[PDB]
Amino acid sequence: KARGNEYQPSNIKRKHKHGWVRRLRTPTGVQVILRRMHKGRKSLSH
Amino acid sequence: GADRMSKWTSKRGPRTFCKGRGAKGTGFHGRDGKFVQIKEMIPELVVPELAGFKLKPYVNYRAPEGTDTPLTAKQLFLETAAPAIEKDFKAGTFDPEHLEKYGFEPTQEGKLFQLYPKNFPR
Amino acid sequence: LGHRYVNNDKLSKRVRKVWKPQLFQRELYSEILDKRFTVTVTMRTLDLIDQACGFDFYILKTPKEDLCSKFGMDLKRGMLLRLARQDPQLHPDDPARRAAIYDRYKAFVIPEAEAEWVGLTLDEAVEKQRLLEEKDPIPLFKIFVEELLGQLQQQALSE
Amino acid sequence: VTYFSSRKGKRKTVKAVIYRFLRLHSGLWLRRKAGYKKKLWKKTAARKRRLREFVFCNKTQSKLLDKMTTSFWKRRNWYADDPYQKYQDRTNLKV
Amino acid sequence: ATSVSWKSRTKYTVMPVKMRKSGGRNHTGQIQVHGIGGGHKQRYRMIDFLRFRPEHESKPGPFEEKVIAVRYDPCRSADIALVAGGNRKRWIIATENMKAGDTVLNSDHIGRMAVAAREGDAHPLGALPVGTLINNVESEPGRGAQYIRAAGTCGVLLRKVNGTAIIQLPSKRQMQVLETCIATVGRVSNVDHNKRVIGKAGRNRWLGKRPNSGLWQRKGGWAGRKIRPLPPMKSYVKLP
RNA sequence: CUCGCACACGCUUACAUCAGUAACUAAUAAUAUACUGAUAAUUAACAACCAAUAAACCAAAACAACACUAAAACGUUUAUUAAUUACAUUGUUAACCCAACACAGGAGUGCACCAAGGAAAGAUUAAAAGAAGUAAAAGGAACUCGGCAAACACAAACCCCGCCUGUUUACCAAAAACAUCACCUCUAGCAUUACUAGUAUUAGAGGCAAUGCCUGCCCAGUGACACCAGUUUAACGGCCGCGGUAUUCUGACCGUGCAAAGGUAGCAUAAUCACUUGUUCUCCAAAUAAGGACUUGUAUGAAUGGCCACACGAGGGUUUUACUGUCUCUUACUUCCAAUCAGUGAAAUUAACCUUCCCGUGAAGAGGCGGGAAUAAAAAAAUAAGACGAGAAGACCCUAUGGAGCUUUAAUUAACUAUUCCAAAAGUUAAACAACUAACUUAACAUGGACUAGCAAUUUCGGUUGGGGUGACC
RNA sequence: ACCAAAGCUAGCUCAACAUACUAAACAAAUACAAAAAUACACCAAAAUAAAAUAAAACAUUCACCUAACAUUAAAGUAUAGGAGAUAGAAAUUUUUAUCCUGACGCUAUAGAGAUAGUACCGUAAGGGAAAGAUGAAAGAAUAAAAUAAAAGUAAAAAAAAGCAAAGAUUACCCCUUCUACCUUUUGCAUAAUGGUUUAACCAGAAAAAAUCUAACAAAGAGAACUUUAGCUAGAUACCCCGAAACCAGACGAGCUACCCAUGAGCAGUUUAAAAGAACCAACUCAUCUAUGUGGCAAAAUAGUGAGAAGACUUGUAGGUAGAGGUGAAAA
Ligand SMILES: [Mg+2]
Ligand SMILES: [Mg+2]
Ligand SMILES: [Mg+2]
Ligand SMILES: [Mg+2]
Ligand SMILES: [Mg+2]
Ligand SMILES: [Mg+2]
Ligand SMILES: [Mg+2]
Ligand SMILES: [Mg+2]
Ligand SMILES: [Mg+2]
Ligand SMILES: [Mg+2]
Ligand SMILES: [Mg+2]
Ligand SMILES: [Mg+2]
Ligand SMILES: [Mg+2]
Ligand SMILES: [Mg+2]
Ligand SMILES: [Mg+2]
Ligand SMILES: [Mg+2]
Ligand SMILES: [Mg+2]
Ligand SMILES: [Mg+2]
Ligand SMILES: [Mg+2]
Ligand SMILES: [Mg+2]
Ligand SMILES: [Mg+2]
Ligand SMILES: [Mg+2]
Ligand SMILES: [Mg+2]
Ligand SMILES: [Mg+2]
Ligand SMILES: [Mg+2]
Ligand SMILES: [Mg+2]
Ligand SMILES: [Mg+2]
Ligand SMILES: [Mg+2]
Ligand SMILES: [Mg+2]
Ligand SMILES: [Mg+2]
Ligand SMILES: [Mg+2]
Ligand SMILES: [Mg+2]
Ligand SMILES: [Mg+2]
Ligand SMILES: [Mg+2]
Ligand SMILES: [Mg+2]
Ligand SMILES: [Mg+2]
Ligand SMILES: [Mg+2]
Ligand SMILES: [Mg+2]
Ligand SMILES: [Mg+2]
Ligand SMILES: [Mg+2]
Ligand SMILES: [Mg+2]
Ligand SMILES: [Mg+2]
Ligand SMILES: [Mg+2]
Ligand SMILES: [Mg+2]
Ligand SMILES: [Mg+2]
Ligand SMILES: [Mg+2]
Ligand SMILES: [Mg+2]
Ligand SMILES: [Mg+2]
Ligand SMILES: [Mg+2]
Ligand SMILES: [Mg+2]
Ligand SMILES: [Mg+2]
Ligand SMILES: [Mg+2]
Ligand SMILES: [Mg+2]
Ligand SMILES: [Mg+2]
Ligand SMILES: [Mg+2]
Ligand SMILES: [Mg+2]
Ligand SMILES: [Mg+2]
Ligand SMILES: [Mg+2]
Ligand SMILES: [Mg+2]
Ligand SMILES: [Mg+2]
Ligand SMILES: [Mg+2]
Ligand SMILES: [Mg+2]
Ligand SMILES: [Mg+2]
Ligand SMILES: [Mg+2]
Ligand SMILES: [Mg+2]
Ligand SMILES: [Mg+2]
Ligand SMILES: [Mg+2]
Ligand SMILES: [Mg+2]
Ligand SMILES: [Mg+2]
Ligand SMILES: [Mg+2]
Ligand SMILES: [Mg+2]
Ligand SMILES: [Mg+2]
Ligand SMILES: [Mg+2]
Ligand SMILES: [Mg+2]
Ligand SMILES: [Mg+2]
Ligand SMILES: [Mg+2]
Ligand SMILES: [Mg+2]
Ligand SMILES: [Mg+2]
Ligand SMILES: [Mg+2]
Ligand SMILES: [Mg+2]
Ligand SMILES: [Mg+2]
Ligand SMILES: [Mg+2]
Ligand SMILES: [Mg+2]
Ligand SMILES: [Mg+2]
Ligand SMILES: [Mg+2]
Ligand SMILES: [Mg+2]
Ligand SMILES: [Mg+2]
Ligand SMILES: [Mg+2]
Ligand SMILES: [Mg+2]
Ligand SMILES: [Mg+2]
Ligand SMILES: [Mg+2]
Ligand SMILES: [Mg+2]
Ligand SMILES: [Mg+2]
Ligand SMILES: [Mg+2]
Ligand SMILES: [Mg+2]
Ligand SMILES: [Mg+2]
Ligand SMILES: [Mg+2]
Ligand SMILES: [Mg+2]
Ligand SMILES: [Mg+2]
Ligand SMILES: [Mg+2]
Ligand SMILES: [Mg+2]
Ligand SMILES: [Mg+2]
Ligand SMILES: [Mg+2]
Ligand SMILES: [Mg+2]
Repeated sequence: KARGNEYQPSNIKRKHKHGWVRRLRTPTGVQVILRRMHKGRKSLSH
Repeated sequence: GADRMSKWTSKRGPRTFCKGRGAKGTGFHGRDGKFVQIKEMIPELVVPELAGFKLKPYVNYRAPEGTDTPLTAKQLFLETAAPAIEKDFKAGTFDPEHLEKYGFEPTQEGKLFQLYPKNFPR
Repeated sequence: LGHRYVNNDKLSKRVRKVWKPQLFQRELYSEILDKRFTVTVTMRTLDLIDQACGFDFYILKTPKEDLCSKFGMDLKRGMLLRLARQDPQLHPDDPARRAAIYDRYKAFVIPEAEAEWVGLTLDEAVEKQRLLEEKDPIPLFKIFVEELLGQLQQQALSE
Repeated sequence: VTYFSSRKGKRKTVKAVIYRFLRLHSGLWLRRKAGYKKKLWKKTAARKRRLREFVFCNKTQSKLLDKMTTSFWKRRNWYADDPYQKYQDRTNLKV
Repeated sequence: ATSVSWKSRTKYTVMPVKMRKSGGRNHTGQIQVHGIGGGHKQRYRMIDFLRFRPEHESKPGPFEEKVIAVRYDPCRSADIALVAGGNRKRWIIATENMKAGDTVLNSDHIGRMAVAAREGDAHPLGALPVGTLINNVESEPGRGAQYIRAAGTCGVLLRKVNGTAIIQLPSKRQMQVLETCIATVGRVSNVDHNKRVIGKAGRNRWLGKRPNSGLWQRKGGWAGRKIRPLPPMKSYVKLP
């Protein structure tokens, strides 16, 4: 009906989907971390 | 958009998330579910008797400093093992096989406080 | 891995194609290592073994590039070691068989320092060399004692 | 036409020209007639002859072919036995 | 991701064990089979499909068991029976008239005279009369029953030739087997399961069936009434 | 006037005390839960963290006596070992979260309906128009596409389509679409990840839509089986004419052509090309509406289902009652807007404007040109005829050797998935036959080359045209 | 007179050299849901780049396109190509050290995105800013010193009449004469396009043949070539913004579609009944109308409706991923 409230926060979901461990469990995730490191991001991951 | 930057702390998550602030565990979980402390894991402070001793938190201003010599393994060798080794070589009683009388220790695993794997906190 | 034209007319579609070798399960007998390995080989491997007149021959007689297998290079490292050592455990009961076998392969015999480095990956090599160089750093008590004995023996010989 | 090649950065020649024309040194280009091998039984003797000729290209075509062709093809050639050596220079041209 | 099947339990139990339905999804998580999911919650009763199973390897002989109860089972169409002998109980697929407080014989023994066949009895095919009705039919001897377990189904022993039995499956196809294979004698339980009337779409959902798709597909060549000569006879007898 | 207290999830100090607020946050102040600074604070009993291995147990939750069908979450005890020793660690504020905002929206549970929470009006005035309400003489649908909305009414009937409860285009469609019980076709004889811990009364792929009466004729084409014959229509799909005849219109009969069969039963001016407002009866004072009949519909019609019917429907039509400001034909009064005062303060828009009317003219509809008329300058309130008014590089239309989606009988054809075959690979047989080397075999993998299909991959829609299209042309 | 204006620094760019090439910082903690000292395991892996585009279409083809071998030539030659677009060698040749490293490069809308990969925006991959100016001293702020120049305003509202001006005039108007400008078009005052205005940024690039000027000339060029006045050198030249797309690889199921686990709700009334029955709340939907239409709201408010023990609603955790998924088909 009305939209824009699509984000319904959960910390468990947050960290399971986007967290450090999740990023290191696959080669592609590691490439994400590597790219962010390259660009010099302050936060590599959630 | 949640919060990326702020650090991840036990205050932040659900009930199920408990992360200590870095104090060290004193025990384990027992049979009843109740927690058991192990008297050996709890650090025992060793405190000397200070009453009859004279030294103070500050030093007199006219008292001199000194030329600064960082202690080296060499100087420590010379203040300890060198007089004894010289005494027993001059007497010909020197034994290259066992240096143990001079204070050398072949292996650390026997003694209480070992230096290399570093058994003690402080 | 490559491409082909269908019909071999250059004017037809061009299409990715991959040609895969036909593989077989065959058990082979090594004389020098005295063993039967069950190995996947090609018909080409069997023909090269036939052509070089022995399994062990084929393994010793072929360069690293032509075998292409890490397992081939390890077979070779093994029997090369067995030849340079003249290992008695080959045939413990019969020195007759042992000398007989070690005989025909005498052309490939190489020294020992060479024979254990033959089939090695750069990784395995680096590891091996790291293990040979493995030493617990010598206590400064030792070194200081030797300097002191040098000094005391030169103080004794000067008078 | 490629004006600047990739590897060399030079200017390429269009070979399709080199196969069907011939450049004399004067700047005249020479060509065969079109359809001269085609359907001969259907044609007059006279027409057949008109086809068998070697003919010259008009100015426009000449400039075009020059542009489509590098400098090498314009050099002065001396071939042994060459039929066309007779024709390379121009004579008595009052312009 | 990867899911692990619920189907791991090593030791046999008469007690109902809990199971996880997966609507049509393979272990990868994609849909493999359409139209499956979310029925009633079900526990699973382990069925012993090897009817001849000597309790101890010490005494090999033909043994006898008592039928304690005959219960509804959610997992299959047939009704099942709790059967106890010696120190052990097991679930077996109940024959049509099997009732509580009953006696059932399990035997591997053949003999020249065949046998007078009761219902729950399990015998090697060779031991039965040639017109008998059978269910829970083994393929190779010692394998365990596969064929003819559905509710109210029965096959029939056709003939015995050359130390081998030829039987007729419920699909009216013929099947050839060693005569050393066990089968149970009779029609499987709950014969009226055919005539049950699902009353409303809801009931179908209770059974864990999701509705058909809505897409309209024009019927193809495959459809029509095909009349095919009945297939040749399957033989699990391995010739030398 | 009444969405209150707590917990979970989430938020992260926004909470508390003292002080300050010229300006910054509050869409404005007063002052302060939200701005600023300093200083403090939530204390475990609640909550998180908090054993394994064997073994006996077929017996639902429903106040559970006992049962129903869809067959159901939740543990004891016995044995074997489980460091044994105060105080461990961590969550504890809030007026809070997701919606760019101090957003009339979105948010799980337990208890409450007040004992707890809150304030519709900054101050006036009492114009229009607009919003929301209450009342209305006589009439009672005359309104209108339609009784939409409203009502002191809250009832009855009849059709069409779908059987029914259910589902769907989040943000223009809730339906006659989909699903669905039922009925039917096809495909499978079987084992450790789906189907399925199943086994033809089963499981998949579909069609159609409960029930009732039924489901006629066709295998020539196209499929699919059968690798060819042949079989299949509850597979794709089909189911005709011309001439002559009963005194007369008709045509039982006759002739003949063609087809694989020649549209059967039913129903019918229909949600059914047109003719069409077919014709007639009923209903109304009056009907292209509604209902009933007649009915060649030469373009209905039987599981791409045909016909009746119960019940059901925010489906689409029609009648009656009743009710009414829908209407005749409007009216009064309240609140919000409104206008004036005070505070704060946006948006599209905008070549420049010193921004009249008429007729003529003109890129063919003039504030601006020509010919005339008119004409102190400025606010505030109102109306919408024009500024081809604002919005959005028209969604219609055409064009572009511009795209993409979909379908195939378009042109080129891989991979993959199944089929079939030859070779590869492993083998096996005779010592073959006649007189004086070949042949056959194949468990799972599995290679190279072919075959037939499935599922697909790549690419394209020639131009001219008194717009395109059709036709015609080149 | 306000708003404003002006600096010259921060740093950058391009090369040279160079050793050799993952900086700095590590006490503890860091791959449980990174920064959480402490318990019996598992651990790991590879498959040709493709397409946009050029061929004025597109089907074979289409340089470069994350693979060391440079340079002068051979040579754009041999060759290869729907023999089209285009692609394109080699044999064979040439190459003398080290120091003289800097700048006819930028100066705050420039130069790096950079004061910073920070704020902020995204669930994530990812995107990604703006901003500085006193002096020797501000331990010289009753503070002292040099622009007062953009649009916008104020000082100072307007007075018949008209693309706003021009001819003029003693005189501002009054008089007379002129249908804004770009673009686009056969043709525009057009009621066709674009622009409130100001500042700063913002768009023509190549040397085959030719011409011009000069050297030397039957030869000319500092090697490789060209030459029947040629050769060598110089100078003269060819824009900017914009699709819908296509391909590869990542990231996404906290919304929603459908599943899996695991919890939770359903009061009253009617009925032998918890029967996809009935009435009607909570709850879930979204029928009809009016508001609202830059709104309270990127789908709401008010009334009115439909379901309401089920094919029901709903919390938490998990799954399926774009050639895909999911689908009671509405693409
Ligand atoms: Mg969003
Ligand atoms: Mg964020
Ligand atoms: Mg927490
Ligand atoms: Mg919490
Ligand atoms: Mg305790
Ligand atoms: Mg089941
Ligand atoms: Mg059952
Ligand atoms: Mg179905
Ligand atoms: Mg359907
Ligand atoms: Mg927040
Ligand atoms: Mg505060
Ligand atoms: Mg304020
Ligand atoms: Mg609290
Ligand atoms: Mg007010
Ligand atoms: Mg009013
Ligand atoms: Mg009113
Ligand atoms: Mg009223
Ligand atoms: Mg009235
Ligand atoms: Mg009327
Ligand atoms: Mg009227
Ligand atoms: Mg109404
Ligand atoms: Mg009514
Ligand atoms: Mg009524
Ligand atoms: Mg319906
Ligand atoms: Mg909609
Ligand atoms: Mg919906
Ligand atoms: Mg509805
Ligand atoms: Mg709607
Ligand atoms: Mg339907
Ligand atoms: Mg029937
Ligand atoms: Mg029917
Ligand atoms: Mg039919
Ligand atoms: Mg046929
Ligand atoms: Mg046929
Ligand atoms: Mg009729
Ligand atoms: Mg009609
Ligand atoms: Mg028809
Ligand atoms: Mg059909
Ligand atoms: Mg039809
Ligand atoms: Mg009914
Ligand atoms: Mg109705
Ligand atoms: Mg309904
Ligand atoms: Mg409806
Ligand atoms: Mg009145
Ligand atoms: Mg005001
Ligand atoms: Mg005026
Ligand atoms: Mg006019
Ligand atoms: Mg005039
Ligand atoms: Mg005029
Ligand atoms: Mg108007
Ligand atoms: Mg208009
Ligand atoms: Mg407009
Ligand atoms: Mg346009
Ligand atoms: Mg339009
Ligand atoms: Mg169109
Ligand atoms: Mg064209
Ligand atoms: Mg095209
Ligand atoms: Mg074709
Ligand atoms: Mg292609
Ligand atoms: Mg066309
Ligand atoms: Mg055209
Ligand atoms: Mg036309
Ligand atoms: Mg016309
Ligand atoms: Mg045509
Ligand atoms: Mg092209
Ligand atoms: Mg072009
Ligand atoms: Mg194109
Ligand atoms: Mg390419
Ligand atoms: Mg060729
Ligand atoms: Mg071409
Ligand atoms: Mg900058
Ligand atoms: Mg910048
Ligand atoms: Mg100014
Ligand atoms: Mg004037
Ligand atoms: Mg025009
Ligand atoms: Mg022109
Ligand atoms: Mg004009
Ligand atoms: Mg005009
Ligand atoms: Mg105008
Ligand atoms: Mg115009
Ligand atoms: Mg226009
Ligand atoms: Mg204009
Ligand atoms: Mg234009
Ligand atoms: Mg235009
Ligand atoms: Mg313009
Ligand atoms: Mg404009
Ligand atoms: Mg030149
Ligand atoms: Mg020019
Ligand atoms: Mg393409
Ligand atoms: Mg294209
Ligand atoms: Mg989810
Ligand atoms: Mg109830
Ligand atoms: Mg109900
Ligand atoms: Mg509502
Ligand atoms: Mg109302
Ligand atoms: Mg309601
Ligand atoms: Mg209701
Ligand atoms: Mg109802
Ligand atoms: Mg998930
Ligand atoms: Mg595509
Ligand atoms: Mg798809
Ligand atoms: Mg659904
Ligand atoms: Mg559809
Ligand atoms: Mg559609």
